[PDB]
Amino acid sequence: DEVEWVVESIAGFLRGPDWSIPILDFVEQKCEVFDDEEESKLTYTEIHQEYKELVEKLLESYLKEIGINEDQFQEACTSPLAKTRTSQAILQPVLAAEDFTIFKAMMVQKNIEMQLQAIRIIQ
Amino acid sequence: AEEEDEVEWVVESIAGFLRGPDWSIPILDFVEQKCEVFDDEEESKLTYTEIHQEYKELVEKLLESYLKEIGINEDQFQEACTSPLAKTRTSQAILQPVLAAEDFTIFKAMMVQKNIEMQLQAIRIIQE
Amino acid sequence: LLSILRKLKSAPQEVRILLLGLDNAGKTTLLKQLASEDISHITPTQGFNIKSVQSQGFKLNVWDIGGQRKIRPYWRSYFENTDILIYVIDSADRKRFEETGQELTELLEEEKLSCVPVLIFANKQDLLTAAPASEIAEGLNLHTIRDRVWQIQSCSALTGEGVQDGMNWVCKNVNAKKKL
Amino acid sequence: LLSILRKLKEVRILLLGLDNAGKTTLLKQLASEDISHITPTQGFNIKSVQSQGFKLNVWDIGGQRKIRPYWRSYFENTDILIYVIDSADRKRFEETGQELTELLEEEKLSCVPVLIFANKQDLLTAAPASEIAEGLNLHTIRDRVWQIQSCSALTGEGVQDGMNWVCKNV
Ligand SMILES: Nc1nc2c(ncn2[C@@H]2O[C@H](COP(=O)(O)OP(=O)(O)NP(=O)(O)O)[C@@H](O)[C@H]2O)c(=O)[nH]1
Ligand SMILES: Nc1nc2c(ncn2[C@@H]2O[C@H](COP(=O)(O)OP(=O)(O)NP(=O)(O)O)[C@@H](O)[C@H]2O)c(=O)[nH]1
Ligand SMILES: [Mg+2]
Ligand SMILES: [Mg+2]
Repeated sequence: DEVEWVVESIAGFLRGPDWSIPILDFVEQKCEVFDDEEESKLTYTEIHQEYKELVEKLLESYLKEIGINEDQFQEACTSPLAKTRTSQAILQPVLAAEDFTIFKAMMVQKNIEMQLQAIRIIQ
Repeated sequence: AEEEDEVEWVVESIAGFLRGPDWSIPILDFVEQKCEVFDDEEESKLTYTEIHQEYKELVEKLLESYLKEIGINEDQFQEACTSPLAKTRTSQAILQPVLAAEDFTIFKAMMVQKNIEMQLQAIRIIQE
Repeated sequence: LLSILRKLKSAPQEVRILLLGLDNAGKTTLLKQLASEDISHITPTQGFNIKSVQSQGFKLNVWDIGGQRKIRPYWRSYFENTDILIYVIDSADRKRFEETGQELTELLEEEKLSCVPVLIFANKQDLLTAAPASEIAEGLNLHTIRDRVWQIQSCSALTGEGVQDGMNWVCKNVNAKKKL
Repeated sequence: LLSILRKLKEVRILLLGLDNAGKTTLLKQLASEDISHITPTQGFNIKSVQSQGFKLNVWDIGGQRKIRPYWRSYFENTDILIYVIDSADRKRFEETGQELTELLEEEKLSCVPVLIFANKQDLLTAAPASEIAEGLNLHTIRDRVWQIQSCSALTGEGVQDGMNWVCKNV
């Protein structure tokens, strides 16, 4: 079954640095404007659109580099193996591309963390 | 209606504490120091439970120190945590390490996520 | 490709609702009511709020966008992937009926919102001055709406009256857009 | 106080039994997940299942002897006990009976309802549902509601049967 390999290929990508480092760099660079408040700012949506383009470029490059066509990708993402071979932690920046609520939580949390670390350093 | 109002103040006070450095930095230290053993896998190790017990003790300690210094008794603290305001005056991000004290599933997720992040930084550093 | 990614979701059960209308119509108050949350410190919305509500088998993700004129050019950033439109009117504010009718008309002509079901909440019916839903619907020529299902529902976001009646209609039409 | 914190937030189910009893297999059945890649549990699994309008938080702890002294660490806040026996492995009936006895005298498990799964009934080596009951002296228990349910985690037989008992007793 070729779908099982594609699922694991995708999971390996999402665990790897080709994906994880550009994602980390975007989140660290852009999260400072994400206040931990219920109401969201109009700028959050523009930044989310930038995040989408990044995620799409990253996935598109990977698929073409490895030799996986879009429908194989859809088949694998639709398989129940996708959810069992990939953890929720690894899926989170993926799901953030589609789900703004997941995106905002990710940015808010990193913003809280970076501020905490700044405090600890001068303390 | 007045001790209703006072309970609202206690809710706000707790939220303030949970955003502040006296709570947040020891929580941050603990998470960063103890996460290395937390693998991103479905099966949990016995050592996760032991580490959770340590986390529970830290959380209890931080909260008791806060309640004592500010002067808030446990009944009041209980009233504030039961209030619906507790969920809406404190963000999900701020509440997470608190809920992690009783909920191991949240705790593991917190620890697993931090380990992933630290392993990633260790890998990037490896050669620039 | 980005739409394929939603299949990675637990139960892709999820409904995206866009909540629009003029400033002061009652959108944020309605949202907080839907979420069973305190409404005591609501202020004019400078950006947007999102609240997720579990109701009758669906996770309804309700997007509450600020209605001040300066924010309306941003409304269109929220059109894509809308399953349901909820449009809120201050029934007591008759001086603004023309302005709100023009916003609704533009929304109903918008390509990115084509075939989307629309619920019109005639809000603030707790006020004695509130115009009846019947009068509002007549004023907005709602009967002329084509190429989508629609509903108008009298409510008060402040008391909660009529809100669940509107949301029951929403839940029956979660798929009206796709089946169309 | 930690117990006060839980009001800022539900049934906890403890799944014990000897190694190779089929505990994890049963759990993945309960969670409707693939079975084919189950290995001996060196620690523990948790999975939450939605049934009967309940949230079932099921803790599957490894049953190897080296893990059993850790069992005590999962006793707190238990609502239901599910005990699994390999019904084909008669030579371990004494061993599993002694663990079950120690469990049933445990303070932290004072009055918890217990379901006993007579697992692996698909195989006809398996002893009748309750050739096993006694030999285990289950009719002698006295401060606790209990049950024994013949079942089969491979294929699914009787699992739902027992799961219905588990939760009329919540
Ligand atoms: N009498 C009455 N007042 C209401 C009702 N709904 C909202 N209001 C009041 O009308 C005002 C506007 O409410 P709000 O929810 O902020 O409106 P909004 O549509 O979100 N405004 P904006 O788009 O600028 O953020 C508030 O004073 C609110 O309490 C209602 O059903 N009845
Ligand atoms: N015939 C049969 N085999 C079963 C049944 N349940 C499990 N098995 C098999 O017995 C073995 C052990 O199952 P497992 O669920 O791992 O047992 P466990 O109780 O979790 N073991 P441990 O506690 O060491 O992790 C596996 O090879 C499994 O396929 C059953 O009902 N019938
Ligand atoms: Mg508003
Ligand atoms: Mg096992």
